[PDB]
Amino acid sequence: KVRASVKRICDKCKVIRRHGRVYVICENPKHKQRQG
Amino acid sequence: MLMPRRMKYRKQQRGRLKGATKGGDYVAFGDYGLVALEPAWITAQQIEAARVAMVRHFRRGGKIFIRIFPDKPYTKKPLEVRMGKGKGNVEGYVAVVKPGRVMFEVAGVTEEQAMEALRIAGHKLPIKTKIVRRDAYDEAQ
Amino acid sequence: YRLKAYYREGEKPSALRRAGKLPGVMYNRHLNRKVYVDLVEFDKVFRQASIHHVIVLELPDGQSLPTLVRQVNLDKRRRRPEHVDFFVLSDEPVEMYVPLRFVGTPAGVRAGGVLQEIHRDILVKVSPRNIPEFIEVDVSGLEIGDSLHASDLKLPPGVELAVSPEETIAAVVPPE
Amino acid sequence: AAAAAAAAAAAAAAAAAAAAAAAAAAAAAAAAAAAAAAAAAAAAAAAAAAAAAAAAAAAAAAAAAAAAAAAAAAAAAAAAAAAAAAAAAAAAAAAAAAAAAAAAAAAAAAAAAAAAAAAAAAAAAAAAAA
RNA sequence: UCGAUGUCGGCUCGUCGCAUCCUGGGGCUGAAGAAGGUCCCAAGGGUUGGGCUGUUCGCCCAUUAAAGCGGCACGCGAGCU
RNA sequence: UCGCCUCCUAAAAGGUAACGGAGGCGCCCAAAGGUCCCCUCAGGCGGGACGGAAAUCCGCCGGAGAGCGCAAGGGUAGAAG
RNA sequence: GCUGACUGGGGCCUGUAGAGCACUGAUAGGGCUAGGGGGCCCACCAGCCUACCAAACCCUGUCAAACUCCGAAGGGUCCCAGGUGGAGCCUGGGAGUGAGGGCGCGAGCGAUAACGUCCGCGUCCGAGCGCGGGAACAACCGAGACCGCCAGCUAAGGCCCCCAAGUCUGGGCUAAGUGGUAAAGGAUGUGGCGCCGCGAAGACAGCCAGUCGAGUGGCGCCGCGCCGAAAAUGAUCGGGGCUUAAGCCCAGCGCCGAAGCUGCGGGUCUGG
Repeated sequence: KVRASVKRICDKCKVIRRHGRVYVICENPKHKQRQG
Repeated sequence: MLMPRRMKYRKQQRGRLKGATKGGDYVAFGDYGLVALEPAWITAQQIEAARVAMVRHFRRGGKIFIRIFPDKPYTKKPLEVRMGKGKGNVEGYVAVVKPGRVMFEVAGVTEEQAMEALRIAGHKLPIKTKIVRRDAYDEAQ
Repeated sequence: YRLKAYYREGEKPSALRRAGKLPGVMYNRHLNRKVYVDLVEFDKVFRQASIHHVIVLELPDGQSLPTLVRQVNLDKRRRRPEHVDFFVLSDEPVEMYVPLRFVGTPAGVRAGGVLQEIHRDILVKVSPRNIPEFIEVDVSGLEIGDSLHASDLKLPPGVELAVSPEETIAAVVPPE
Repeated sequence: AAAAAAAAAAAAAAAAAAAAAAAAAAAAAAAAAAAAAAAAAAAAAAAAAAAAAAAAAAAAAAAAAAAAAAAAAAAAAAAAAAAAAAAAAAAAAAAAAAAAAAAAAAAAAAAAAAAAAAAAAAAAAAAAAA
């Protein structure tokens, strides 16, 4: 979730900048990360 | 842990870090290096930690070459004490490292495993690192 | 293996470097000249030729000198070549290194061990008109115990062993 | 585009000399497909049959390789098929139209058929091969 | 600062910070429900009465939605003790 | 801890501080002094009854790593031994 | 009475920076290998083996204030030149000081902490809290204030308003108010240079692979920005307010600007 190192965790996961912030979204929600 | 077997002198002065590496700057053994990008004292505990991670990664696998060696003693006064009363006690040992020193090296491994292993180690080190290959590092004739 | 060289007069090496050029010199018993080459083109070459194989330098007077490298000095930080030494050959026999062919793989595998190419190449006396491409080794029964050293080689014509010859060349050793 | 060298010698050297081909249409093959027509389909013509659409995609340029002038009618398609540059075939013409009638549902349609200097059209191969 | 800057804690009076103990949002959950865990946003308001020790703090009793942690010269003696 | 000597710190003249690093001195020799004349070390490899891994003997190899009362440094066999 | 600092040329003296491993030690990997441990295995004492401890020797790699085969820049000194300076040398009278401080560089101590502490070379404050810049501010930048001027030229630093002088010119970046002060580390944020994959053997991404008809991927250099970033009275880059800038990088022209320099008058002290 909220960490200073966001990386891709798997190949379904996906890195998305939205509104100033770097997120990540996978298919499975455990993989969801936001940078902070 | 990782220290000399003898020293001529038990404690020694801190000194400084002029640029460059002097030597130990090109590959020489294995097929992939981890190189220094900044000067620092690297402590035996760090060297060891990195080294172990390397192996742990390609578990019991290829070969490893530790190219820096902590000969320098690291003093430190007891806790809570004031100044004076001679130099402090020796706590550990460091290896003086300066940009372009090839600190590690690996052999008998895939580039994938290697790339990765090293990266990992670079994390355990308190300085910035780069990975290397085997270019014009062949000082011959 | 050819490289456009140029003639260096007295332009600060710094500025040449700055401008992607690689300062240098060429010499032999007879000639001595400041030269420069371009970096990326030299590297393209050297990446293969290195000190093992001849390079032909094309000066601005059309002439084409057959040379070997004798030295690549480099800046520790920003690990790049600062300066190249070129030895222009002629006919007198000259010393150099010649690459080896580590055939197959060694039999030391059960104990986790791994090969050590202690010598990828060997020093030899040769004439410029009889330069070999390579030398052929025979690695197969290199176990976790034994190794090989000396004149256990397939020395062709034009060659003279300019080593010990008693000296270790490739040894298989335990894992990390 | 390094790949065109081992190719631009064999759609006017292979696709130019033959004797007896025809057209089928293997299309929507679901889980029943792996690579077994480049691994057992030779049993139709000895050392001959295969599985490819090579020069069956820019076939406006393959209808200029064996000299055939005026090029706009068929040629492309999922042209699966199998004949050969040196192989025999004749007696399957009555068995032919059984794989589009009910053994499948429609998908054994044809387009061309080079009967050694005798190309057959659509119903001109469906009435001919009967 | 020694031709003086009263120097623990208690009381009284507050005010601020958020790294939030309740209360309001929310995402993950090894989230069935209920109840947790964990992180994210959020101080607006709240954050008890006793036994023991000068105590700070702490342990304990009975509660509680909760019984937060800090700064203000270890806030506050020309306000008291 | 307090005087004296050696080394480093001391930034290539000299000098250079700290409760910086690390050692010595408060003696000794009637020959360990003067001069003249001789002689050359430590090791290493052989080889030799008692004989260790150096007792004394022989032969090669050995520019100095021996030795110069004692700390260190400098010096030194073309001798200071 | 020209000998001074400083400078030029010549000649000595030197063991740091750097570098090096020849000595003194430390040290990685490999080979060879005295001993020793230990397996084979026996007392007839030999003998074979060891991905064990381990001298010397060999190959390849390193480290050092109290190591040096080597060694700068500089420094000290004598000679001979320049050098008339609030220089020097000599004899005597009068002192105050003997508590330093910061900054830069070089070391030690310290924790490669401190407006720390101890020396060394330099510099300023001290005594220049007089003047200009830096928002304010002994010692950072500029510059050594005898007095006067409603004159002029510059210094640092400045030219959108406060506030003197450019909303000056030409080319780029940046979209965070970054600028307007933080790290490991993260990211399909941007821009600019590089070099390879491999594309009518027309799948890079999308529905059965045919259609689809092209650009796709992977590294490497460089610039600017994003998150990483939580503390206590009311905030804020000095403030207003700045977005092809009033930010940042690169070019250039002009102006502003001190008690610096000139001009003009005056005073005083020295020498002529």
